[PDB]
Amino acid sequence: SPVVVEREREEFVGFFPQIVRDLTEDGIGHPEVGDAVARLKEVLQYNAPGGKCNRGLTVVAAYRELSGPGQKDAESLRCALAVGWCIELFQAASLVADDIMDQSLTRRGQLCWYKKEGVGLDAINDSFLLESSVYRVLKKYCRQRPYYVHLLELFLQTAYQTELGQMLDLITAPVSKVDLSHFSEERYKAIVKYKTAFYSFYLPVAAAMYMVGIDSKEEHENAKAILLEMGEYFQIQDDYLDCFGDPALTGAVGTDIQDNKCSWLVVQCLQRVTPEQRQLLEDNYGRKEPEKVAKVKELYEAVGMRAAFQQYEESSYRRLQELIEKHSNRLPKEIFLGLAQKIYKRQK
Amino acid sequence: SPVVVEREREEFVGFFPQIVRDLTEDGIGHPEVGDAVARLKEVLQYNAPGGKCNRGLTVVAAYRELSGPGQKDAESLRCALAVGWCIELFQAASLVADDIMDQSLTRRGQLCWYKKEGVGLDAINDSFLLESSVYRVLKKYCRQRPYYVHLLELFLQTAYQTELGQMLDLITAPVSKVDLSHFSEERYKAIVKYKTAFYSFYLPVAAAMYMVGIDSKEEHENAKAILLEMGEYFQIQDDYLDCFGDPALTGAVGTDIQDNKCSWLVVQCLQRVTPEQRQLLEDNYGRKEPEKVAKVKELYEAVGMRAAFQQYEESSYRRLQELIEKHSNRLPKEIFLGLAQKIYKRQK
Repeated sequence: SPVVVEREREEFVGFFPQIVRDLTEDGIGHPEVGDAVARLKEVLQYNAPGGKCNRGLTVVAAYRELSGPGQKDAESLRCALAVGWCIELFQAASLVADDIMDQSLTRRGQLCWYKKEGVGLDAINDSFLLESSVYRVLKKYCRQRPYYVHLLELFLQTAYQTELGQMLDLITAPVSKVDLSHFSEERYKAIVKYKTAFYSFYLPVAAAMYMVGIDSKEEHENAKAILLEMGEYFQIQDDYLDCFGDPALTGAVGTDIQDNKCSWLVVQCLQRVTPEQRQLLEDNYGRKEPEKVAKVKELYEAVGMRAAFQQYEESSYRRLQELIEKHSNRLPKEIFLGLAQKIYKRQK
Repeated sequence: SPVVVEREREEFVGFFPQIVRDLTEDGIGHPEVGDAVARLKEVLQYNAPGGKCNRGLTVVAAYRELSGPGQKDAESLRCALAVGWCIELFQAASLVADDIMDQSLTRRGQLCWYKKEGVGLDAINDSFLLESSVYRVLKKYCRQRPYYVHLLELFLQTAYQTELGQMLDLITAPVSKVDLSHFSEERYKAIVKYKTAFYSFYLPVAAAMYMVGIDSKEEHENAKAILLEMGEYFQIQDDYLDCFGDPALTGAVGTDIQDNKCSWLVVQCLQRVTPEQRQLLEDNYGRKEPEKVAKVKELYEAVGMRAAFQQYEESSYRRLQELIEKHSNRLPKEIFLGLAQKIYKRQK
């Protein structure tokens, strides 16, 4: 529901300064480090805010579907928000780093933090601080709570998992050289499982689970199961909406495949190929040549990926509705649905 | 004692593969991420090992001075080592990053990991993984131990503190522009308090304190007090031994002040100056010009820093022997001494 979804939406956003005061307020006037904490504010404000928040929001919603009448005090509700901005600072720490290693230019419609003159390679250390900001906020909100260690272990573990998916990516599709040898489906599914799925789906729900006390191992596994198919499919749909999409498109409906970006479409091409066609690609693909690009998509339409998407889309839903069944024994399905109802949109 | 000091020394080093198997063994054959964990091994082996180990060693020694007959099982002893290699992986995560932001060339007599062809800016993510390796090892060795959360909180907090000292540094002495305006004593003392003191002295001892159960807040403060003067003085002596030293010098007795490096010597010059002399510097200092450099040190000798070092040296010892008193009420002085007996060497 708009009315509700929005309300939650706005309560989240409106909480940012708070996290901001948290992180810096007392640091701001320190006779020693005050200068540092002062640039920290800037980094925080430049980078953290401004995305969609779906990720952090997912926590709040989840706790709301999980908590009982008992646990809806205002305090509890603030931790949910706090714990929410945590995934939000986590992701920002990512993006910053990631922009340097991709030598990107823009993000969130801003110029990449590293590109800001005077900054540069210092952003290397800023993503580090953004990272520890995450643990500062938990110590501040969750320190005396039965689930503190779990959250700490939760965040840390996913940090690792995602860094490997990042690592995988970085090896597979090196941003200064084409080579489509390494573009396998297992590898794509694997780049996707670790670089975003874990922190984008599982993490948010897993945090609300432990916060209501569901620490059952095999309950984190029922969760991990459904959620990870969601996340995979989510990646895939982005990839699709990336080139074959437009109508109402989530702001910037621009692109990239000039940056030899290993995507499901690409992988799906390589399977419906001919050595010749492969060569069509092999050469061109990963190019910032207007004409070349166009041809590349001729290729995709040439092979009809437009169809395959709808083919895949039509399966993911199904598998989901089951996986819910196989996995929503103990936890409220409303969660997975809600989550799902805003993922599956489809756009062709 | 050589016999003992060495023994501990060698027990530490000989434990590395172990940490190494820990971190990767099961990652090595994963159908999904195996490739990643495999490069992780390389990163670990390239970077972690090979320094002096004083830092990690300090833990082992400390626990040995702290534990009672009860806690000297072999298991306990392994955690001390494990917990030791942790500061060692912590520092490596640092150095890697730091080499990129200084655009350094060499380290530990190896070529900087980022400089290795094929690597590059990917090292950005490798220092991240080196970082999470630290928390992997604690979860593995300390997870079911009364002091687990403290250690986790300990490491995380210092990670932050040091990142600010790094941040301070990066702003003060920007590696592509001279400006000696920002070279204050309070700032140097502050760059030193956060970028190394905390993780190089306090962290090791603080980890052995909590491991024997000394979690008393004001006992971490008695510790923090003495140790931080040690660390400061340690920095200062390096700075000194940097230019005015040689005889037996800890391997490479080369240099840097070509990289406009904010050091105690420099700061100490600016105080014994003349606007003219300041100009001698202002221009030259931070140069990779054979002749220029020489002149710079004329300046330091010109002003006689050779004397001031010995002046300062002669105070640090004193203040120490007191600070021990003011602070070694509850904890064994042997610790601070031992620590100290291998710091104060002096070299002129």
